[PDB]
Amino acid sequence: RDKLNNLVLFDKATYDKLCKEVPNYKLITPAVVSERLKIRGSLARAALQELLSKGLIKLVSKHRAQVIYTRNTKG
Amino acid sequence: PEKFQHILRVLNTNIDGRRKIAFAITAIKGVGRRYAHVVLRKADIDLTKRAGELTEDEVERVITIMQNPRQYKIPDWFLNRQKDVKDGKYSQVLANGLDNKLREDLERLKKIRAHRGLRHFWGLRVRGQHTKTTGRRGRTVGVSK
Amino acid sequence: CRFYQHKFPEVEDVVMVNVRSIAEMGAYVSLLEYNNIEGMILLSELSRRRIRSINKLIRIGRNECVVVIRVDKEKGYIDLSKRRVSPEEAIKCEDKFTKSKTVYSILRHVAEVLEYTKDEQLESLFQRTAWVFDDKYKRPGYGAYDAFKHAVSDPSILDSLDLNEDEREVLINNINRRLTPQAVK
Amino acid sequence: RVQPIKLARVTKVLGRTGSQGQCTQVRVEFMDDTSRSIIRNVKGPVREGDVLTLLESEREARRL
Amino acid sequence: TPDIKLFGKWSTDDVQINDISLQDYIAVKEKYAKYLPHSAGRYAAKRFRKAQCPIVERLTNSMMMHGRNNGKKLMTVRIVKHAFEIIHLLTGENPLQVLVNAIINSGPREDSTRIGVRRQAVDVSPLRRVNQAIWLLCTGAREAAFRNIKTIAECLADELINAAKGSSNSYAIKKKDELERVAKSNR
RNA sequence: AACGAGACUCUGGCAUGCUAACUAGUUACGCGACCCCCGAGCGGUCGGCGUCCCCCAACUUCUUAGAGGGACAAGUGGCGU
RNA sequence: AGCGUGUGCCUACCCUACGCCGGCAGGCGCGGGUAACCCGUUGAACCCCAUUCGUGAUGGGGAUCGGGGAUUGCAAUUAUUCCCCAUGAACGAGGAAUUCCCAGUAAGUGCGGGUCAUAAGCUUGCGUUGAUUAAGUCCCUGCCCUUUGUACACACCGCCCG
Repeated sequence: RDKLNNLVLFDKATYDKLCKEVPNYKLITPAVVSERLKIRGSLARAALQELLSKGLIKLVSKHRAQVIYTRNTKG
Repeated sequence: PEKFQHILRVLNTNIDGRRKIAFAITAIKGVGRRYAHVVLRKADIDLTKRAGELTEDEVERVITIMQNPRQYKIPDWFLNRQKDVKDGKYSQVLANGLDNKLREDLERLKKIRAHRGLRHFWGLRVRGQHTKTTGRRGRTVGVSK
Repeated sequence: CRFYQHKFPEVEDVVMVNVRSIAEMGAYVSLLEYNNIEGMILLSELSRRRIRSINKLIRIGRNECVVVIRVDKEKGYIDLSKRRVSPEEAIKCEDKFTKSKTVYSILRHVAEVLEYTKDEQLESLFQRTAWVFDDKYKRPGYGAYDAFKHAVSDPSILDSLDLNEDEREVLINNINRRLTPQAVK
Repeated sequence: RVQPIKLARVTKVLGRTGSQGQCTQVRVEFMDDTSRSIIRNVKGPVREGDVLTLLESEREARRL
Repeated sequence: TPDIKLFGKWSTDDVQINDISLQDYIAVKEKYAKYLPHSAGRYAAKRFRKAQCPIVERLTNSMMMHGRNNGKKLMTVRIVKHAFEIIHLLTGENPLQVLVNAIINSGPREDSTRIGVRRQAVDVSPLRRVNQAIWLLCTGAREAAFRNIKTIAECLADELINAAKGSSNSYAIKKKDELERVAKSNR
């Protein structure tokens, strides 16, 4: 029997990584951000809306149960 | 973030400063989901923030509202002690005060030896339930002699 | 972590294992001398004669001795058998396992030095000294337990290489706390 | 040591076999030589003119 | 003009079936191109009628399964829709090619029948190969999602991508390579 | 030769063909009324929306329910003393 | 959505629109219906669209138990039923065994009728969303027909030896 320990707010070692990792991923989604950065799904939802208003990522699709985002139109 | 304090002590009980404020204060006995929302609504606190994001004067505003509901216009029909049998008051009872209020109620029934007080003393079901087939907590007994 | 030189077991030799579940075609099992890797025993490989119940040949969480009948290196597939194993080979399996569990109980404790943040330190401490102390002797059949017994009677074994003081003392103690009753015979 | 895959076409269905009627018994013709035909047992639903994939061609079976 | 139907967003004409035993049983292209994987058709009424159902609807039927999900077909159409959108971002390829190749790799071609712990090896028919493939990859997607922040739309995409290359990380490839190992010992 | 089986009785799916309805509706207009200009084009004859309202208009597609109709292994290809 | 019920003939009770008072259960006033006419275009649940939570026995689960308020009744304590604040158990897909099912079916989902002064976790009907697997066999448990053997007819759960 085991436990995760996901963060509720950022710190600079993980917030600078959020801004550096943007071009690396073909698929951007709250769950893949959560497991890869060790972040709660509600912080992953909030972080991906900021990058969209900064113009750094493209929204592919939205629905109640599933958002989808991708890299900024090249590569 | 501010790296602020993320565990805090409120009424001789510990609150995790890591849940949403309306679900952190329900760690106090006598404060359910329904009552915690109404207290924060009278206290003028935004429900969107984490419990470690409240300032020192914001927690004192919530604590002073929980202990005196009737002066901040929380209704009488909301409260968990109504016309208390010995002195006729209306209030909400919290923390270690709720333990003692039940402790006094069970002894008050036992002293006059009413049927409720005897069922609580013998350890049986107090409300109307049957006892032939449910609530079993002993051991299997064999038929052999 | 691994207890041995190599990533995967070799064919037609005996390993110590622990049973995790039972299904329609076989039992699923974790190998113990390797890093808990998956393998399976087929229900046809349990006995030479009729089975009255399966639960008294195998049950979950018990340790067991089996041969490896087939391996595929690329996909990581291992097939196991019990019909094959003679009781001398089961005693030999318990000796290999005891000689390995004692050495691992030294190295796992000696690793609690420097930063110790990752299993990288366990694999780095297993390599060099403990690995070169028995890679040379796989065919004769010794393990690093015998090199540690030589290092107890003369530490020149340890002085021949890059070294740590827990790696000296914990190694010596896990022999000497049991060997000091060198009694009358 | 190793042998290749072979493909064969169903030319007739002969009946059903096994303890509960589970397997169809069938005649198949190899697609590399139209003269070569054999009998096989098949687990699923089968129809005339289906193609089977054989992991060994040299084995042949009668009534299990 | 009406001879080409894009299934909302995805073309059928560029798709290929590379195993000649399955071309009759994987329904794609021509009269089997539709706008949505949902019809009220009477496919149960005769023995081989099942083979005329479009393969994306057969995946949609087999997904509305596990007790709490019986009859909920409108929820199950959007799972397939959002899985195909994730497959196109990861691979850059047509989602219908990924589904067809996952079905061609996942169906077992030898198996052993039961006769008394005792078994005998037998051949598997092309209709049972396509039936087995769908059930295995739906089961693989269903077991991985059960306690993870991953949605079932992400798990169904991961399972189809791993099956289309035969990686042995998928549930369907491990189970196929177990059935053919056991049957090879019962010759 | 007799009973059981089957036939028989109720029920489901089809009829723009029949009979005929203010305790069931539709369409249309003498028209009448509210709202919008989005419409060729105006605030209109003409357009859009209505369980908003009369007909001493026409009718039975949708609802009700009486009479009849229809399916027989009847047609075409194989297999069967 | 579809199937139904409605002023009780001794026997004394029915189904409800609309307005006003109350957080709620509920209360007062005033109309229609002995019913294709009134409740009623029977604004049903799952489902559908948007939000919040984040793998934690958790905002999953709701047993157990304290205090207060209405309604039926001649009478409610061994709590009739209903409403409100509080308390917050076991339980992480279940051992040997074992039941039902082949198409608008299984399973999911809610609504009428019966019993009823008060009241379904039962049962008997109705609609709505809607699959996977088979088109076979006599292996297991049984049924039908024929040939055959018998020391059985209380009929194999029979009869009988030291």
